[PDB]
Amino acid sequence: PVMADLNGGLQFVPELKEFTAKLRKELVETSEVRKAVSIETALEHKVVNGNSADAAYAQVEIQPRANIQLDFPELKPYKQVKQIAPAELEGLLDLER
Amino acid sequence: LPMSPNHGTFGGDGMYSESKLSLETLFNRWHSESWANQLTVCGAIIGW
Amino acid sequence: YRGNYTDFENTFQKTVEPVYQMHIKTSKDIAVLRSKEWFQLDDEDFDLLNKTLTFETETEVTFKNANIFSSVKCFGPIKVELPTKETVEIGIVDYEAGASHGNPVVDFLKRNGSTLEQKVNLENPIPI
Amino acid sequence: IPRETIPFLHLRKKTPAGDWKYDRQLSSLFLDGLEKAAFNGVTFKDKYV
Repeated sequence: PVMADLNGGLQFVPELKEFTAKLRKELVETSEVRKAVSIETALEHKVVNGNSADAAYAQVEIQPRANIQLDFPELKPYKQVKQIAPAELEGLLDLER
Repeated sequence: LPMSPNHGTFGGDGMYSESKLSLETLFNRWHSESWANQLTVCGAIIGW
Repeated sequence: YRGNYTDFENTFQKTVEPVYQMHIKTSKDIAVLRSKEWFQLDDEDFDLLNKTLTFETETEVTFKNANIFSSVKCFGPIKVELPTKETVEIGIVDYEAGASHGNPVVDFLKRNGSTLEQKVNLENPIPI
Repeated sequence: IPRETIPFLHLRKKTPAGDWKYDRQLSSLFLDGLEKAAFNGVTFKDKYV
């Protein structure tokens, strides 16, 4: 029987549970203080500096509407057209048939 | 065998750690019983 | 004096804001408070965690236009509850702004606190 | 593999004492395999899984 350690050294880091948990807390806290401080400095601005001066500063999003199309076929410039078929073809065919 | 390096190291596995630790008896059962020509055990300790 | 005045140049108003109580429960709570420049306590090292703060504020304002303020001062002591439920001065609210439009300090405390109203009503009015 | 260094991937060998410690030989068999598989690839022709 073979036993393969495919655990990239995690074995060695001590108190792995608590260590793990700390990283998570430090991250999550840093996120929530940073987002809570910004949401308050942002309201302080709307108070001190009016909400009508900040209202003419947001942009307007535009939302798409449906433009169903008949989808006619595309007609190329004649220059390119004559490149497709042999030049001999011009007027060879009775287009009535 | 999908083995684990962390037998109830972390919080509430449910009964995961128990399942994953039990597997490790095959490293001996291979020798002590009689299926050695039908199966071979290869225990992988899957990491992060 | 009834009538139409533009006397702005000579117009001011001082109001005594109600006491705002704030229950510092979490760690981000204390972070947001330290974020504001007007939150100014004596020992910055004070352990706000799990205490109760009160904000006894006076805001002094001077008009310069119809709606726009010329200047906005807002000051008062910050206090902490003791086990005895006494309140001790911890620091200061010290806000100052020209060309303001509103009072940021009071708005903050409004939304982020409760307003202690030294006014208690009976169950039913009792005619005398 | 340095002397006195256990690779991030390794094989283990059960001591008669009963513990599963790092065996440098086995781990070399394994890591060399991995290398050879990175450069040539491995076939699994005829393997039923």
